[PDB]
Amino acid sequence: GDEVRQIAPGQTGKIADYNYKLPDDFTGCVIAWNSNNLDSKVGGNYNYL
Amino acid sequence: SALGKLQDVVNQNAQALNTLVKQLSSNFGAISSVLNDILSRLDPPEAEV
Amino acid sequence: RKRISNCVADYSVLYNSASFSTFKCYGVSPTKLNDLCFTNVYADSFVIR
Repeated sequence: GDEVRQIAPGQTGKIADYNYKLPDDFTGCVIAWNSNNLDSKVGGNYNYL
Repeated sequence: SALGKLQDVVNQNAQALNTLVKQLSSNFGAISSVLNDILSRLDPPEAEV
Repeated sequence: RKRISNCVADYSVLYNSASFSTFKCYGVSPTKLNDLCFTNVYADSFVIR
């Protein structure tokens, strides 16, 4: 939930650096929702890397 | 002061050139009047303004 | 307040540290911070709401 700001274009971070980056002149829409009830696991859900 | 007519033309041209040069030191609202200084401080999306 | 001076500053570790919920630079960019020279640096520490 913190990395949504990196998901915003023209930013800097670990994701914006070597996981997912966007153009400075990006056009389109960004859409997000909480996926706790569908992804969270008591173990820790380490499937997402 | 016999050749004031020619001296006026020379002075006007020199002074217009000097004012044009001096206009390079104005901020015009930017953080600095130096292009290199602006580029060496801000990242590609913020330096553009 | 503390006048930090006569030292080499590595802001890369500070930027990479993920403990910070807020990290905003208002006159420079954190990536470009390591390439700049400063006359003196101030550090103000406090706990707010």
